[PDB]
Amino acid sequence: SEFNSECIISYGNSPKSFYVQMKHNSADLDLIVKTLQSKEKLKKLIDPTTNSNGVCYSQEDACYYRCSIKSVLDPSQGFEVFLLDYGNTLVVPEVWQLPQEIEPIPSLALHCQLSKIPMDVSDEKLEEAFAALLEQHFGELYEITTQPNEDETKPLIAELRINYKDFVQELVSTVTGVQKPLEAELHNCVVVQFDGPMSFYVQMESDVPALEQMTDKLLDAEQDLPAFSDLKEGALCVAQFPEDEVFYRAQIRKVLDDGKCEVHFIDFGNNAVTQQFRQLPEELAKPARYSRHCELDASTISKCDAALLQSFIDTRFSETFQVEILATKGTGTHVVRLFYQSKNISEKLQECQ
Repeated sequence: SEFNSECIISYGNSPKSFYVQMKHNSADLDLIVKTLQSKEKLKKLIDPTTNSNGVCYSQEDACYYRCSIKSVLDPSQGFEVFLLDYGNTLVVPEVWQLPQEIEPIPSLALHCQLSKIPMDVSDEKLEEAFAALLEQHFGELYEITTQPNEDETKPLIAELRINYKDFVQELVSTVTGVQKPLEAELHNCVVVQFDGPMSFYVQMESDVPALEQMTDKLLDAEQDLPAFSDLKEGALCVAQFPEDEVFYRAQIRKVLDDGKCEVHFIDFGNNAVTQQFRQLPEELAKPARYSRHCELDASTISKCDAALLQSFIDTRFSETFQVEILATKGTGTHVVRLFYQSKNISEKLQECQ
């Protein structure tokens, strides 16, 4: 299963059936694609049958893809195939063999279905809204949590979250005209590390449970985690924090001389240097970070005295604030609007903050 993992929707008409690709596999897909641009060579499947997996060419996309025969048709027209790493379905005239490089990698497209779908809705409607929302986003990353399903012939049961909003909520909204509680645009959180309006960190109250769990699983499996050696730059792993003497998910920021490095705790959004390093299980590498990097929208940064701001936040370091997300930069940081007890920070500040 996947838990709060970052992904994208490769294919999908309705919320009752769609395909997702994990960012935590972007590495392998990158391989397939490239190691797939390798005409002269070829083959013909093992007496092509159902479930057989070979390759196929797309006139439309003008390229190859890892295939899978869904239906063997009259020779007049090839086969009905399922694109393994996308979820698409084409009718290719001819297949081939699976180059013994790629042959081991499993299909990278997860077949999902929203956990809750709006009762009493025509699919012409559902699919329209669905299609609308996917377009209403694109480029950005979704966050998914799955769980297998009873019927093995059905898609995985998934919960999608885009920009801290429940996908079905946005769905129901789009499907009914119905506008939406502006309160939905705000999200409770705490500022775990403030060092300027262009850069601070917060934890979403909605992620607190997940964070705790992660904190457990680590502690438990802590004792028996191998040592981390390849101290490259930006390499993930667990790493002990001095003042704490605990192991957290971290990323190497600056490799120092010694077996010492500066790491950034991606779950608590703070840095420190440590001697300890241990491998991070893939299981605990799927979930997105739990600390969120932020910067205020320009209008706010403008209307505010960098001075008071720092102070105010210091005084209430453990208090809950709320953030409205305006955009996510490429790096992964959010441009946000900050609020205190629902009043805009820039307003709260002017009148004895």
